[PDB]
Amino acid sequence: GAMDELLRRAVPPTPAYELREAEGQCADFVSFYGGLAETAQRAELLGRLARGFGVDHGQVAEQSAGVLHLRQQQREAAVLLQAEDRLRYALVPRYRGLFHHISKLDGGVRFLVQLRADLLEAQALKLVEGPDVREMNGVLKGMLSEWFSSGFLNLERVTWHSPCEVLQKISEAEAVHPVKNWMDMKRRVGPYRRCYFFSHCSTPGEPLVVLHVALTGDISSNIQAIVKEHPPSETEEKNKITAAIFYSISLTQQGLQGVELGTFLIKRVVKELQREFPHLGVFSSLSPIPGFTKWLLGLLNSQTKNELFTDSECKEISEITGGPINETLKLLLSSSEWVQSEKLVRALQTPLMRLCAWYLYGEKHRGYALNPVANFHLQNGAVLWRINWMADVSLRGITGSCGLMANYRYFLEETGPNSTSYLGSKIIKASEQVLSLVAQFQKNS
Amino acid sequence: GAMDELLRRAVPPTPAYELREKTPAPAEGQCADFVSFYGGLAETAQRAELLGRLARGFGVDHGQVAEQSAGVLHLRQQQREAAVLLQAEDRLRYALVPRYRGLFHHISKLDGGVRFLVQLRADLLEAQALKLVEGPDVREMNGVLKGMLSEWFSSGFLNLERVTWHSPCEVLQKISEAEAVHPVKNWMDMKRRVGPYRRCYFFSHCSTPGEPLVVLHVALTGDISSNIQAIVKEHPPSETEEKNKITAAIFYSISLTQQGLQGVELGTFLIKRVVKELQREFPHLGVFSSLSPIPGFTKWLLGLLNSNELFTDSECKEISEITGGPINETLKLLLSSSEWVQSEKLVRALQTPLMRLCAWYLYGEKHRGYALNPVANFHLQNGAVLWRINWMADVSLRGITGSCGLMANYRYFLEETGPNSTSYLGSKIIKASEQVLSLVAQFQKN
Amino acid sequence: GAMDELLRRAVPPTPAYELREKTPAPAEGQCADFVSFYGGLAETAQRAELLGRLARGFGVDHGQVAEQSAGVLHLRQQQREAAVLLQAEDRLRYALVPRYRGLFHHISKLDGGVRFLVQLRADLLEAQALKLVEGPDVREMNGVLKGMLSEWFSSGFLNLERVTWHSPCEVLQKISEAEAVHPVKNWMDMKRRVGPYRRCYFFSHCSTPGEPLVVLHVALTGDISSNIQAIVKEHPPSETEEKNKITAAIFYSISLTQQGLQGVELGTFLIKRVVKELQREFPHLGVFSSLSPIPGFTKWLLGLLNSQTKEHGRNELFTDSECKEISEITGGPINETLKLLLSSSEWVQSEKLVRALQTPLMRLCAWYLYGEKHRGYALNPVANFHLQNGAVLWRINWMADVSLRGITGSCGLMANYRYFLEETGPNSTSYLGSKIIKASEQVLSLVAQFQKNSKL
Amino acid sequence: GAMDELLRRAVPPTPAYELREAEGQCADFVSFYGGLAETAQRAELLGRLARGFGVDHGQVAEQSAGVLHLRQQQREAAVLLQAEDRLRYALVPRYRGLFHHISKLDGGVRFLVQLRADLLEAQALKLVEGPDVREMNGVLKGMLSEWFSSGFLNLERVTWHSPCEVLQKISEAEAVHPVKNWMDMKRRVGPYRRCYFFSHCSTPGEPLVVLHVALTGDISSNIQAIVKEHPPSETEEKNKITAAIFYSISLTQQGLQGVELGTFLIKRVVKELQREFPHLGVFSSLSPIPGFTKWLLGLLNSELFTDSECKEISEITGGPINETLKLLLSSSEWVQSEKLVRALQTPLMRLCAWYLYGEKHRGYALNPVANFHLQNGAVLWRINWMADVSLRGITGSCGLMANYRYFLEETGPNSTSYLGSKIIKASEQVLSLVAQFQKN
Ligand SMILES: CC(C)(COP(=O)(O)OP(=O)(O)O)[C@@H](O)C(=O)NCCC(N)=O
Ligand SMILES: CC(C)(COP(=O)(O)OP(=O)(O)O)[C@@H](O)C(=O)NCCC(N)=O
Repeated sequence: GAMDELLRRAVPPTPAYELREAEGQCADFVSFYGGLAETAQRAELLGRLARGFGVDHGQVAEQSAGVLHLRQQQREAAVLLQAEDRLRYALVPRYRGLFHHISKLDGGVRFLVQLRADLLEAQALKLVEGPDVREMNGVLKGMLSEWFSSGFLNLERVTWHSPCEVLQKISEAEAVHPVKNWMDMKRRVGPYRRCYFFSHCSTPGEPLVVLHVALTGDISSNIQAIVKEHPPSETEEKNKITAAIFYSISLTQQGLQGVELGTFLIKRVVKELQREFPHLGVFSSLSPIPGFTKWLLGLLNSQTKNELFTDSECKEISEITGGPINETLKLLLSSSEWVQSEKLVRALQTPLMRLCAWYLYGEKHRGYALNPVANFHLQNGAVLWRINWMADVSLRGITGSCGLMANYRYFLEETGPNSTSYLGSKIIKASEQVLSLVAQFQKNS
Repeated sequence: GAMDELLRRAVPPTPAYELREKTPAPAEGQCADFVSFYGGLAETAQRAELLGRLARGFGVDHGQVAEQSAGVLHLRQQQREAAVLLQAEDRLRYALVPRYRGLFHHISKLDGGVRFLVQLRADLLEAQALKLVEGPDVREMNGVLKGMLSEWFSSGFLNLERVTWHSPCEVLQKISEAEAVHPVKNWMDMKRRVGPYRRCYFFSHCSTPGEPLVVLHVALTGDISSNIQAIVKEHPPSETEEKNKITAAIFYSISLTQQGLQGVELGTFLIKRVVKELQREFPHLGVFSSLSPIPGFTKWLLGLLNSNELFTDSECKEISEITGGPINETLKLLLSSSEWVQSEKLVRALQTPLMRLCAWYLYGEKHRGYALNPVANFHLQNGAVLWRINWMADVSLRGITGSCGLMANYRYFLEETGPNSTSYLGSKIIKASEQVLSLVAQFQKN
Repeated sequence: GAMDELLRRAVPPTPAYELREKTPAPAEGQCADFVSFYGGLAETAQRAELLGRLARGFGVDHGQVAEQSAGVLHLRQQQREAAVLLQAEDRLRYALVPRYRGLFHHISKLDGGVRFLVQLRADLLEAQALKLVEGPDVREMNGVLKGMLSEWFSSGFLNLERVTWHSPCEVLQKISEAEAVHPVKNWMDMKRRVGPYRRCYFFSHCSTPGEPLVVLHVALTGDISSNIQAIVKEHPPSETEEKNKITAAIFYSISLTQQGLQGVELGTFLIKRVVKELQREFPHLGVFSSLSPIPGFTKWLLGLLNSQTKEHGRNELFTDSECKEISEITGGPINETLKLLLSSSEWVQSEKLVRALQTPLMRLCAWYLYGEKHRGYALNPVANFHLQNGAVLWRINWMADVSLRGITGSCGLMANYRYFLEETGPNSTSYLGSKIIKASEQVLSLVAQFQKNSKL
Repeated sequence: GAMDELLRRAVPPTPAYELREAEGQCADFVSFYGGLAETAQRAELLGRLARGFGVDHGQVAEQSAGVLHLRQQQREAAVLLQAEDRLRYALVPRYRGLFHHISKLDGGVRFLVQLRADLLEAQALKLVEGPDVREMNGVLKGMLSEWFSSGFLNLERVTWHSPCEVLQKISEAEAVHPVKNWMDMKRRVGPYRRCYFFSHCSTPGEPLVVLHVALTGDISSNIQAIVKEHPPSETEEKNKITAAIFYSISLTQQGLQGVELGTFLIKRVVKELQREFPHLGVFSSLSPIPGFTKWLLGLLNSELFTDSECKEISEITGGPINETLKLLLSSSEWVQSEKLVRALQTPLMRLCAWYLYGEKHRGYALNPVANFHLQNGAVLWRINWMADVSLRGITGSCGLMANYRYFLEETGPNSTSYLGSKIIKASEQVLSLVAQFQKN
């Protein structure tokens, strides 16, 4: 009814072609979109926009034919090149014109970053579907990747000398591990810790992406050991800083996904630590495995009459849970109770670790590694270096991935080709420990 | 010879399509090599040839395009799902993006890249203006670079810095040097231009703050100014600005500092941003206009004075009675001399027709239907009204020569700037004052 | 004991007189040695003895004084030229400046000197308040140090820094720690105190900017506030300060950070400077007052509730009708009754009792501020401070502070010291020179009520 | 009529004694003093204030007697000490009360710094005389030395990145050598040059005292060599910076004289240069000799010249010695007559050596610039012939510039010896010229 009437007067028409080289129309769109409360409403609006205001498939098809018409006679660089530009133009979707103008308005880029986050949330919630939303997504992503391309991001460091607004924002959008009080946030940014972020050169002190670093002795195999420490406060001694551990890495603005913000922050933070500590050569993460429990629980099925446990392993389990294997585990593995029963913990060490190794290494989504965190560190050329048993005993941790945390190591002089091998050939570089667990798993499935 | 070699190992290769949203690792290295090399090239002619080599060899892949075009066509003959058609359309759109965009994009991320890219554009515009590189390929490459530079130098990427006497000397020296409309006389003068009743601003890129890109000088006044000398040659009583006696704001000088950014931006945001900026200090300030020169006027007159009507018989009889000679040999001489101004008798008689002639030159004379005069175009683009033509407005040697001492008033009406811009850009329409329209109507006689 | 030694090689020697306006070279070294040593002394009693040693041995040269006095006298017997008389007078004036002034002056120039000297004063005041150092010499030395410190902490030597949420955490932690009137509850609270409708300022020495000396908290309001809880326990709608709804400015906390600077300054500039500062942002803002506590009140009441008992149940502080009432509420005598429940902070629970205790307590408090004196200068320190600055003892507030701290210290009473921008100068003179207090009709009324029925 | 009427209602009376521990009266004084245009008017006002509002010589005499009355019976530390404080009080002049209060008002200390400069100028111009102005001077000086002691001054460095307001102020109150254009001021603060100043910690970027430094190869013997150079601009190479030469040292605020602002600027500037250039151990000034011409001319009234020297002079000037030289030595013409220059080399240099070394004002060294560097423990190290050819230079000190050297490990005792014992440390070159002069 309404919704459509706005779209038609807000989205400018596609200029003929010539006159391609609507200011007071944009404010009409932003004003309206802001006026909608429910996400469901923003979904229908973005959905209808994406549908009715894409390319003109007719003209695209016409200009395409016009290019082939010209390659049969091969005439001048000049006239062939215009036939190509006419096609390039027909391919420019109609909503791109709307975004392009909005961006050149006041609260412009801020609004578009926001809008995309609204679209990303509606996509994952299955409120918007089809291929017209997937296109609009990429268009916004492309536009955002040019305004937020590394060269325009300042690397800022967080300390206790930083503004309170910054510490609050860093703890608030902290999308990994909660902080318990101010008493703690002082420790988190204090000695033996590094908290770096990225801000746009336009808007400083406004964090886009946030990274947390633990300056340590060896590669950490536990998160509680970092979060719940009382780092001496005997000012950093360089002698005992041998490993840089990445423990929290989160986006503050969901609108900026797939813009490689994360990747560059790690890259830039390394060159920083390298400058400060010239005798530091061990760079690794202590990352979670989100979706592992959901994968395992899901797999505890069924009519694929899928064996994930040896004879010896199954008998031991059931003589600790009072019933069959599949129904008992399905119940308690989603309720975090199983941890206080130490017989069931020691029992579940070897198989879980082995299935976990497989979950990261063997399981694929388009051949890239289902686990999005795994894809992230591997894209960057990291090595799936070590799997750590009961490394995260916290509620989200236990029910999220049965307490399992993974170590993704960064070997500086081999990140570049590891990125290529991973992206080009779909290869995962894994340590002898991980390959052994994958080897164990190969004995049964 | 070797120029060719660098290009083939420096211009990053077009990635697969699936790996299109992900930067490959060697991109950082490959770019620095290009920057290193282009930097190493001293004489421009080499830079010009290399740019030619780039536009030719590293544009759109013509084979992949024709293929994907048949792709989209072969699918529309068998009405396939939108799911499929969009996919085939997208690969064609990606296949249409030229290879040099990757080079430019990957150079932007570098330690001094955006600066470098600006300097590169400057060379490409020079290489063209010196017929050193002709061709649609260089033309294609120019437009792609401009577009990229347009997003990196858009309002929201620029700071509005103010110059005062509290500003460092380094800064004042930069503004004096980059001064393009009316050169600064002495230091005692520079102090006046940033003092009481005068505001001086510049826009800097957020990434390189302090390095100016555009200098705007503003005169705070009681009316719409009509004489340039009346601004620069005024020493006020130094008494801190009487806020009450400020009716309007006049823009008397606008300088683009970097030739690399020629008409990438729009212009409006240079103005309307300085306006809000001023308004904060002077809430009740509501009148805004420029006091612009008319470069290209005197030349356009002399160019035409080769035959034509232009003057009345009564004016023809008069000029000659003042001078002593014919008219079409007379005017020709004293106009292309800057000496005619000395005879007040002559200054007065020349007034009516020159004003009339000028009024046509701005409003009637077009270049692809977009106003022949560059200054006019600029203000017209932004939505300014061709408000008033001024007689003996600039009596400096530079003014008399370039535009027979005439200066136009481009008046910005905060409220009507949007529609006025549309009218001018879309429909090629000029909003002009009654004072201007009157003179055009007078010209329309002969 | 080796204390003596350091003093004789650390306190710079009095220069000639001709070389009086020129610093000698070893002065820098000699001072650093004194700072080094005094710093090295851990237990206070040592610092107290060393200060005693200094005041005694390094004051005025009593020999040189008596000599120059005879000098000025021996010349006035023979009416010599002004040229000569002034010269002899000046040497006597110089001969009267004690030796420890040179020490203090030469320490001031040092890398951390003024800070050090403040801390030194704090010790000298402590050493006196603990009868650790008695005598006119320490009294002389105290007065000389105060005077020196008065010129270094004089408005024009202080910065006015503002605390907001953009300020560093280091700064917010310093303000939380140095909080002296109403302790800050939690961090979510600290954000509120420097947020919309609240201003937080401090004065720092120009030389050490960022190191605060005095924290002023301000509540931007629609009227003159009367309840402390109504300030701190308010969460506004966060909507950027509606400029229009701000009638007045209230000072709810004032904290002196360094005990070394106790009453060297005046106070006037602390207020009036924050005032001009505020006024710039809110031109049409014209009402100013503090919402101060009354520390030392409840104790003063209980103190009298002992020595000021009387015959057949009644006493000097209450009426018979009030005496009959309180006891009817409680169940017991009165002068044993009040004594107990007042020194408990539990009386507040009975609304019956809260109401009856009102009229007399307000009356008693009004005397305590306006009638009760200490060397004729108002017994209450907070009162003195605001009175000094030229503030009017504007209004006494009932159940103003219902916190456990408030009820204990001053039975939930809080006074309003109102600053009238215009009359601050005369009001200050009146208070300082003539020991006069400008008070509201609301206050004067209550004093007159106290006078009608209390010989004390 | 007025003047006196104001003073009486503005200057508060001296409180009895007890009540010693008038805010709206001060503004009445500052408002009025500002209202006066002529310096001549400010002189009469400061003169009358100084006269009628000093000490009460009566009470001073009375309290003095009361101290001697107490030492005949020697009673308690307590009661003797009060008799001393009562005397200390009577000695406090009445105008000190006015200044003390003014200082605690807004544009306070700024106003007092200004007022003293008005008094210093009126004193030197002989508008105000007597001993009551000399006392008021010292009072103001004492009050100023406590608000301006080293501890409260920030050391600021001037470069081309500095505000225009700063460069202008540095060139404007440049009280030694004029700068010709902006083109020059860039060079003056540019490479191989150091321009440092002092600002109060209250008012930053507001210069009180200004010092100029030339980063050089050896101790400079000419000012034109520094002022009129074109320092390479090939950014500083540390290898060729062996000597730090102080060439301009001037006060911007005349109100702050004798407050040792100068000394502490050098002391602090040294510790800075020492930090930046650890291989730098040669510190010296290239200072003028103001008042030398005036001394010499004065002395030609009416033998400072040997037989051989007099005959040579007169056979170059057309008349007697005293009247001829008196005329041309004050007109800077004598420089373009090279016969008269070479003639006047040896005697001038010798008389000049004496002027700095031998001539004394209270035994300290008449030349105030000489007293300055010597107070600091500097050595009168070298006299330089025709080192300042500029107009002020020639007519000021017949082109003579002197080198005051700073030997770092012996400045401390040289300061003591100079101040305590009135000794001047001079190099063998200077002692030789003094020796030459001793034959006269
Ligand atoms: C880094 C995160 C926040 C997203 O980064 P993003 O900027 O979207 O990466 P990219 O896809 O843009 O390259 C996320 O995907 C992730 O990997 N989070 C946890 C990683 C960890 N804790 O080690
Ligand atoms: C430095 C001058 C300007 C006065 O300084 P001042 O602040 O009075 O020194 P002080 O007596 O306060 O220590 C002056 O006495 C002087 O020495 N001038 C020239 C010195 C030089 N050019 O090297």
